[PDB]
Amino acid sequence: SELDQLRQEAEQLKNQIRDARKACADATLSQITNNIDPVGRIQMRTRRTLRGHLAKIYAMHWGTDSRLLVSASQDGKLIIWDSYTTNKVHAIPLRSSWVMTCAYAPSGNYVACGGLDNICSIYNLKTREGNVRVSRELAGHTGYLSCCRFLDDNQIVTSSGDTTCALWDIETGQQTTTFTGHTGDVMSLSLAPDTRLFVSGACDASAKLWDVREGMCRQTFTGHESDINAICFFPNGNAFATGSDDATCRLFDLRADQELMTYSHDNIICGITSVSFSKSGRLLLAGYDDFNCNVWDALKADRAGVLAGHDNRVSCLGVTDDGMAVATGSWDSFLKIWN
Amino acid sequence: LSAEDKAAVERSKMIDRNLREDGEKAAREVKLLLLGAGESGKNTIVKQMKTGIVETHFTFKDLHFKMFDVGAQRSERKKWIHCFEGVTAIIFCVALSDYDLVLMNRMHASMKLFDSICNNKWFTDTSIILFLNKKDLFEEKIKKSPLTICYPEYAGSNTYEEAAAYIQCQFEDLNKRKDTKEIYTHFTCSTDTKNVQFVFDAVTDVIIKNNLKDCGLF
Amino acid sequence: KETLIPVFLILFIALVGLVGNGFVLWLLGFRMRRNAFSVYVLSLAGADFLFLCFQIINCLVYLSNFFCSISINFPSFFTTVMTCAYLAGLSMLSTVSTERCLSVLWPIWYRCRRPRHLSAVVCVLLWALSLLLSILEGKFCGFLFSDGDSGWCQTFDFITAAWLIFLFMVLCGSSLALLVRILCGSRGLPLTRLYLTILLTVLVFLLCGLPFGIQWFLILWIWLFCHIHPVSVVLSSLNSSANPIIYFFVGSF
Amino acid sequence: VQLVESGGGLVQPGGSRKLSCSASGFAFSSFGMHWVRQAPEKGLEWVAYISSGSGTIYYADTVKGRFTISRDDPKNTLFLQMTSLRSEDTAMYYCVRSIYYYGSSPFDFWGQGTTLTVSSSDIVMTQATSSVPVTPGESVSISCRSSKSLLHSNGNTYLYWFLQRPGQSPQLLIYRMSNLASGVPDRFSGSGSGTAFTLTISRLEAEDVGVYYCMQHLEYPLTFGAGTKLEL
Amino acid sequence: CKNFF
Amino acid sequence: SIAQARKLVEQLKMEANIDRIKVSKAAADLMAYCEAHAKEDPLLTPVPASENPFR
Repeated sequence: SELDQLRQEAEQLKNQIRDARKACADATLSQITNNIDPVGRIQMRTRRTLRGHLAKIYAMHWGTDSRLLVSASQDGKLIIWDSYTTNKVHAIPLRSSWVMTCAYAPSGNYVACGGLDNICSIYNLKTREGNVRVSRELAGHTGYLSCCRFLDDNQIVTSSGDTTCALWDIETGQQTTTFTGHTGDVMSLSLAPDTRLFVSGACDASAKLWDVREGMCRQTFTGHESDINAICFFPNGNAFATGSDDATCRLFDLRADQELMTYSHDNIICGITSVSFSKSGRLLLAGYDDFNCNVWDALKADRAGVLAGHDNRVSCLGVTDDGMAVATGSWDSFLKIWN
Repeated sequence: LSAEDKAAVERSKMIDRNLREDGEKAAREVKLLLLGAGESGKNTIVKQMKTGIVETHFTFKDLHFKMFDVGAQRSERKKWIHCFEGVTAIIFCVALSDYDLVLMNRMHASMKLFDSICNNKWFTDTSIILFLNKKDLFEEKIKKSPLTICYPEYAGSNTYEEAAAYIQCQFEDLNKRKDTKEIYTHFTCSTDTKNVQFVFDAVTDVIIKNNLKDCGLF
Repeated sequence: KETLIPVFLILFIALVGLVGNGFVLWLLGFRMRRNAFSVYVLSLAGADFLFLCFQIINCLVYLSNFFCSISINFPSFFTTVMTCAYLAGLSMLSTVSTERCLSVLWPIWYRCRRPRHLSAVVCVLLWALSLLLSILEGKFCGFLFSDGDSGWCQTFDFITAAWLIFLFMVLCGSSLALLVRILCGSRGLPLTRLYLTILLTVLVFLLCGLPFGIQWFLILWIWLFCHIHPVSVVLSSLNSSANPIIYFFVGSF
Repeated sequence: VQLVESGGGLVQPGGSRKLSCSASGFAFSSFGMHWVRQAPEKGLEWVAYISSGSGTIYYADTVKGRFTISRDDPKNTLFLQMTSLRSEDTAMYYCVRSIYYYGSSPFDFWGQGTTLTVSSSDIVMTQATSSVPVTPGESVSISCRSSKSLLHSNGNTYLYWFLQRPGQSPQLLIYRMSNLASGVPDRFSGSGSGTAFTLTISRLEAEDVGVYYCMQHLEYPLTFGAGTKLEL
Repeated sequence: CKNFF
Repeated sequence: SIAQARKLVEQLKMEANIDRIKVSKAAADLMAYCEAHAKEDPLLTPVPASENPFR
């Protein structure tokens, strides 16, 4: 009785939203950026190759100094590299070897990991004792953690395979806010530059815009055909790119609230594991299952270059804060820095 | 290089040595992935052989066995099943006393899960030890409730031997492309201490194949 | 006059071996990670490279003294070094076979309790014994910086022949043990490929590795040159070229 | 976190003695250790260095081949074995903890040192100032000069400013010029270029009255500079 | 000595 | 059942009442941001080896 009425009302509201966001599409991004000169051909070369991991790399995160980076592998290791000298700073042994994510704090005093243990571990990198020790274990999720991102030294946002994101308080150990609007497993997180809001991509082929302070969903974006595995804000904070198992990347605008462009090629059939943006936002770097990375022109959706050099699946990649280099990890147990 | 840079290089070398030692230690352990239903019987298997996922460590005849139970992960397993790409074996438990029971028959749910795991692209050449637990309840219950409830096309004698053989054949027939992996089937009860020997025998074959692969000739 | 064809055959089948063994050395030096078994492949590649290099050197000296008759001759010392390479190339082979046998007869020990530096030790001792035999032969037979002797050259050639027979016996015994263990009980292994690979190793060793050594060390003394020696060098250089493709290239797809 | 010294005392000339230092409170195996001595009324002087893993050992030329350094990681004990003790070996011996990675703070913890009395191409670091009269609340600058550029090609300047209060072991203030050590008030700052350096105290209480020392870590043997005393 | 090659 | 549907309706109602700008304006803003920050992008315009830390 009432369930059918509510379903009809939901369908009417969805149609209203679709009509509203179809009436503000007077042009496309391809049409506007058709008169700008394309970037010719990006020839990045492997400046550094970081060796030492003995299993699959599942995550990496650059530090804010653009020199130190953290990497997570199933060998039970969290390794911190000094990318200039290619020498290791710390090697943290995890209690659970099934790591799927890692984060580097903006201050540089903490690291985070998590995975199939359903716990986010925060390690203090700077102690009077010379070792790195577990400072906090955050245990409130009923599913595996797929991404963690520091807001500051005390707030961390996590996304889990229990169809839920969580904003925590590291000192008290309790999750301050719970974001629950998804249907499938949330696989990726991305923080906005202003820290006031973030975006989550899930296994229900949807992306959601979460307000951190309020705790509710602002907008939902639905243009993908399969699981969303990676997500990344544009440097402006008014757009974001998503990657999915359907071999497509996608640009969504927050203010227009719809798709802008699709980055896909008929020669690409494998899924996307990572997306990142250049410092200016002109390039879009996507890591693929077909063992290599692709550099697209974010304003024209054409393949500017190919970063080949990995023997297995590319799992994670990130661009430094100064835009100097890209770091790509893979299942072949190697990290590579490109410039 | 400066003095501090040289000391940093020395620290990195020590870290490399420790990582190599830990990798050598971890490459000699046998990894088992325990799969099954909650009432299928894995707690009995664990007890005989000894939130998140549960890790059980045991030792049997100069081997260290790490058993990973992922039953608490009530999520889309297509997003974390590749974490066990390199695993020595998969121990799949089925309680063959659930043919009558219903959660959709439990037995068909076990069959579907076995079909998904056996034919997964991450386990093309991974051995499967198939445990068929609760044989005593099956023998007691086969007299009253016939196997026709689970298999309408059975058409066989209602004895323990024939029904057990039919169950084993039905599970082994789900193995599409049954030339690139081996399936070991054992019938077990609660009061039975022979399962560690069965797992050891199954793992020995995998080790032989693995260190023939290391020695070039596959 | 009419013996240029064997010389050109030796050059042609040494050219491929140089490329193959240089490739093996390049990919195992830094390109690819090495397990406890790949050091045997490194030792094999090094010995093989040395042997084929000296074969090409001798061939080119002959060609130069043919087209440019007023020429020079390479010193006899190099001959001794050549022998060492050859002997090393017939030891690693046997060792590889034995290793495989162990990996099937004692799998738990091989996986867990095998020393991490055992293979390097075995390579060092085998190269050392090969160098000892080669140096002693050269010293007592007119190849080194000394005066030649006849009886002790015979004695040490016979000792080297016994060493080669022992290597063949070890290879055959290890291969037979592996085959018997596979047939008697084995589950999950491709049996036909293993049988063919093992028999190929044994037949290559016997019909292409021994003949030159057997001639050189025993048949010259017991019993012909133009009819038996160049074919022996062809066979040994053929085995030399075929070894990298049997122990590294088939394995790596 | 503490490093407690042991040994020392009065030694007849030409003898031998073993100074010890027990660590308690930190991961001793991952910390390089130094022995640094101070004459009864003079300044500091570096004696020896042993790295983590015992793979690198450096000695000062004045005791090279005469002193020996060692460490027992399971026992957490650092040892200095001294043979043929000359009368120029009478001093206070300090055990210094230092760790070296990117962003480290070498020379950040010091023991209390052991007194030792014996009975009856090096960079020169210059501190021309001495016994500067200071009033509380003022701003003070301490100058330092080097006989070579301390700026390495990596972009780092290996100047260390330590503070030794009257009756206390020295404490790190700055480890690479303008880098402020942990637990030090923000009133301290450092500036410099090449061979010239200044350490500035903006407004000072009675706690930071003592002797300030410069130290170069560009290359061994880690020469110090005669300290500049602040007098109230 | 020994017949060379 | 009823509670989930009511929550979904409330969420859709909140999402519908959002001010939207044209795709032209957003595309122009993105293009302007990419143009105004092109010179400070090492990956787009390669930098000389003197200013390259990874060289």
